[PDB]
Amino acid sequence: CTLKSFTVEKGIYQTSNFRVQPTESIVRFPNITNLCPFDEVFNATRFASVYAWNRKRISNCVADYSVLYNLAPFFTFKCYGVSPTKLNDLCFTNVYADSFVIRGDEVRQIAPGQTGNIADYNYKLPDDFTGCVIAWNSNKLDSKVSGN
Amino acid sequence: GTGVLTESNKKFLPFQQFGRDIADTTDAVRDPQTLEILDITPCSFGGVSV
Amino acid sequence: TMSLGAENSVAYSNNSIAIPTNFTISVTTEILPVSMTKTSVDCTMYICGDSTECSNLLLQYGSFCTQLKRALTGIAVEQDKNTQEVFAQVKQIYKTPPIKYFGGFNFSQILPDPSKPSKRSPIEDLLFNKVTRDLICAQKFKGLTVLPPLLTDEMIAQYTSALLAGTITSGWTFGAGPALQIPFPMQMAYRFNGIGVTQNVLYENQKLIANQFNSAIGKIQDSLSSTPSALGKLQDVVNHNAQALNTLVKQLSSKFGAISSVLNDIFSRLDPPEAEVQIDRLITGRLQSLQTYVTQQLIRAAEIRASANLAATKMSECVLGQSKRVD
Amino acid sequence: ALGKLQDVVNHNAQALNTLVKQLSSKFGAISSVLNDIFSRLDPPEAEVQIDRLITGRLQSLQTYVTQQLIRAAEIRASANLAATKMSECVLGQSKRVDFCGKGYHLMSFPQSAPHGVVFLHVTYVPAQEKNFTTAPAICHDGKAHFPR
Amino acid sequence: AGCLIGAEYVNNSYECDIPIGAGICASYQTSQSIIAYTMSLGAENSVAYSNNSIAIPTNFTISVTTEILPVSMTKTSVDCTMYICGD
Amino acid sequence: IDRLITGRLQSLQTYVTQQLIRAAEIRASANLAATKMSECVLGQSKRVD
Amino acid sequence: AAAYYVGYLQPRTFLLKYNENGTITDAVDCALDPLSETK
Amino acid sequence: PAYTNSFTRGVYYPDKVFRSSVLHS
Ligand SMILES: *[C@@H]1O[C@H](CO)[C@@H](O)[C@H](O)[C@H]1NC(C)=O
Ligand SMILES: *[C@@H]1O[C@H](CO)[C@@H](O)[C@H](O)[C@H]1NC(C)=O
Ligand SMILES: *[C@@H]1O[C@H](CO)[C@@H](O)[C@H](O)[C@H]1NC(C)=O
Ligand SMILES: *[C@@H]1O[C@H](CO)[C@@H](O)[C@H](O)[C@H]1NC(C)=O
Ligand SMILES: *[C@@H]1O[C@H](CO)[C@@H](O)[C@H](O)[C@H]1NC(C)=O
Ligand SMILES: *[C@@H]1O[C@H](CO)[C@@H](O)[C@H](O)[C@H]1NC(C)=O
Ligand SMILES: *[C@@H]1O[C@H](CO)[C@@H](O)[C@H](O)[C@H]1NC(C)=O
Ligand SMILES: *[C@@H]1O[C@H](CO)[C@@H](O)[C@H](O)[C@H]1NC(C)=O
Ligand SMILES: *[C@@H]1O[C@H](CO)[C@@H](O)[C@H](O)[C@H]1NC(C)=O
Repeated sequence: CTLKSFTVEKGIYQTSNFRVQPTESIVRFPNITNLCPFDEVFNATRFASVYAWNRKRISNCVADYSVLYNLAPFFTFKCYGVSPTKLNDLCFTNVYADSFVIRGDEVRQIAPGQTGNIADYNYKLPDDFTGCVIAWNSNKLDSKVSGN
Repeated sequence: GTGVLTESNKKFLPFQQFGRDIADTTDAVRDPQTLEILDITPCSFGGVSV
Repeated sequence: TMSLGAENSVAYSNNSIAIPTNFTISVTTEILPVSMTKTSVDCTMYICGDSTECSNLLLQYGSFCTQLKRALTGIAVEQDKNTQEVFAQVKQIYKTPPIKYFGGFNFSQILPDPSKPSKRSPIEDLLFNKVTRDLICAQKFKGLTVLPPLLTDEMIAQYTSALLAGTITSGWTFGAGPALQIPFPMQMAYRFNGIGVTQNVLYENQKLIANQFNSAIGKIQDSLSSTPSALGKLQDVVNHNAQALNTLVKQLSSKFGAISSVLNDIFSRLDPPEAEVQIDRLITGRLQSLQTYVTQQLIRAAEIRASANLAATKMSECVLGQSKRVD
Repeated sequence: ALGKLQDVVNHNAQALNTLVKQLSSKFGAISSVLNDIFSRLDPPEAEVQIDRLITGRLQSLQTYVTQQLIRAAEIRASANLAATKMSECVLGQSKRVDFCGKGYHLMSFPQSAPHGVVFLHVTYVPAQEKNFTTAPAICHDGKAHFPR
Repeated sequence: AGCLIGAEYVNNSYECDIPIGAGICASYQTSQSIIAYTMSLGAENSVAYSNNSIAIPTNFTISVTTEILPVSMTKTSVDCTMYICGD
Repeated sequence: IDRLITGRLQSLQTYVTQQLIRAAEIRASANLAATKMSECVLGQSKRVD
Repeated sequence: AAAYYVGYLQPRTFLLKYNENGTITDAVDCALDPLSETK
Repeated sequence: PAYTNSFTRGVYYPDKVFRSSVLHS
């Protein structure tokens, strides 16, 4: 098969390599049980501005990406560096959560390598980012007849 | 780009603005406002041997 | 249809033999390349033309620049060693005595002349006068530099003069051990004994042999000029190096599928997300072109190393002695 | 003394070390570890991210093979020269100057060496020379006598 | 060949130790410091050539020299799958 | 189509490189054969083996 | 006493020789005769 | 009508780039 012929001459021929395939599967995840709090960075009211954006550290917990999908206008859930799925098996080191106020379209500018108006003066992502940017277009909360 | 700007003696034509050579690289440009032919040449460079 | 040669028919017979009654001393010329132009490339400047993003992106392609630099340094050291083993074979620089009477033989064409400040012979000057902004500066501004050889032309001329002095004054004794002086007619008698001819043939026809040698030297000096292809084997490698440098420079003007061969316009017109995918193709293409240049230079350096080994063998056998090897 | 063998030994060792170190390079990808790319990104993006690594490693391996071919050609030339020297100095007495040593070749002795061979060339170097007055020939009774 | 900064140029002529280029060689000689000098091609020996004099050796010294020659190279064999992406 | 063009150009370059290596080897063999011709047919060489 | 020589152009390749003064002196049609293709 | 041979005429400067001692195509 390797010589592409039916008549093999006298000699020694190398064909392929042998490998002992596995038979089990080990995980050995840490002993952490408490979940990560995703209600103080998503359900919290009165988010800060774009320039003075807050930053909360999430650590020593398990991040179950199931309560995140709770709002109906949950679009623009684009992940940079990873995939939207296959996140319930990765064991990261640190997770940060920020908040901004996009005017009406600057959500497309929050991405590695994208420019615009609010793209280099308030919050910039380099071309090494690993995360998921998400906006839910909150309009009924931070709006009134008297204007905000 | 980078390069040393020196006064060149290469006479150009009234419609020419850039300048090439055998190596197909820029080596002479015409100044926009004050018409004068320059000579673009890279800075000094080489190899450091110890 | 090309003719292989004249149609001859040797009159073979069981009882006939052809013994020569005369002879003609002939001098032949053989050209052999020894070294090349030791070149060195600038990896960061050739692939990236005064661009910081390209320089930061090239570092992720592994240590290929180190491989290319080591290959070029090895080629340069190999060419230097070839020149050293071809020319620098003796450990003593001999000098021609003031009296230049060697029995009738006139070595004025091979021996160096003090009038020329280059200390070269009339034959060496003719050879140097036939083997030849500008191009060497336009290619230098793209990373292609040319390192000068270790042994200059004056040192090679002094080595050649020392070899000639040792061959004329001592013969073949200065290659084995100490230089033992010997009259040139006796040296020629020994050379004739080396090919079966007795000494009387030379000692009775010394003037004729000297005249034939002088005429052959003059004919060689004349034939070195007005020749379509005389120093062909050196011009071959010169043109090979020239064409290699020319194509390596012209490969920068290629697009390799990108929008343009220039980097500033791509960086100023496109966004980094697409600028990376637009510039990585150019980087890979220039790297592949430089790798092809390096491997072609390696093949050419192996060729020149073989030629230099042959030249050193010839210098050790034909010059430092009398070899019985035919042709 | 044993520089010509250590030269090729170190050349091969450095070639192997460089071929191993080329695996650490990313070739523009997000990571040199392919398992991380398979575990983080989706297959549609994992394939595009791994094609670059595969192409880079294949190009490095082809460059290594070409360099090994050139070095093997050089070693073959050196081995042909060594076999010629063996057959002409050990199996006989060659008159080629500066081939079986520096001087008049008498005999040679081959010695084994790691990835090479060492010849012990025995030569004949004259010494303690003295100057005399020579003559081409002599004649006693009107007939020139030449040295036989 | 360029410009050497850190070594003084002496007017003597020794054997080449560290090749620099254009006939310039460097060495660590003497107050030890790195010096630059034009390499010497060897000692100058003027053979006394005469049309009636010959030099015949009256003795000899048997010399045994050495010559190193590479013969074989290490035989390698790469595994494509294990090198490109193992497991 | 740029990918196919680059791949086929790289294939042709590899072929030319292998052909150059084989041509250098055959040139060395031909020089050896010519030397053997000149030293064994056009004369009698005392070179052992 | 007037006469013009109206001609027609077409996509062709030409090898132009630039003088040291910056003017064109000669040119090769690159497709007329085999010698032009060789040049 | 009449016809006339164009004896190597009709060559113009293709671009606005200066070149000296260069055989460009
Ligand atoms: C979100 O906040 C609102 C207002 O405080 C509260 O009524 C609701 O229960 C919260 N939801 C979650 C999931 O915490
Ligand atoms: C631009 O203005 C300067 C200042 O008067 C003048 O010398 C120059 O000729 C102007 N440029 C052009 C193209 O007229
Ligand atoms: C040489 O000998 C052969 C056989 O003995 C004979 O046929 C031939 O004629 C001879 N040659 C001459 C020139 O006579
Ligand atoms: C050999 O030839 C030379 C030149 O052709 C001539 O001068 C000489 O007399 C010849 N020797 C003879 C005929 O013995
Ligand atoms: C040697 O030849 C040159 C030119 O051919 C001549 O000038 C010179 O006088 C000759 N030597 C002798 C000793 O006659
Ligand atoms: C030859 O050797 C002797 C003694 O070794 C020495 O005196 C003499 O100068 C040398 N040269 C000549 C030409 O005799
Ligand atoms: C032999 O050499 C001596 C000394 O150099 C010289 O005087 C003499 O003229 C030479 N013989 C001939 C025939 O030139
Ligand atoms: C030759 O040289 C050797 C070693 O130098 C010495 O032992 C021997 O006596 C010398 N023979 C003569 C005749 O000088
Ligand atoms: C180029 O210019 C020089 C002086 O600048 C002149 O001597 C020469 O004739 C010119 N070449 C031409 C017009 O072809």
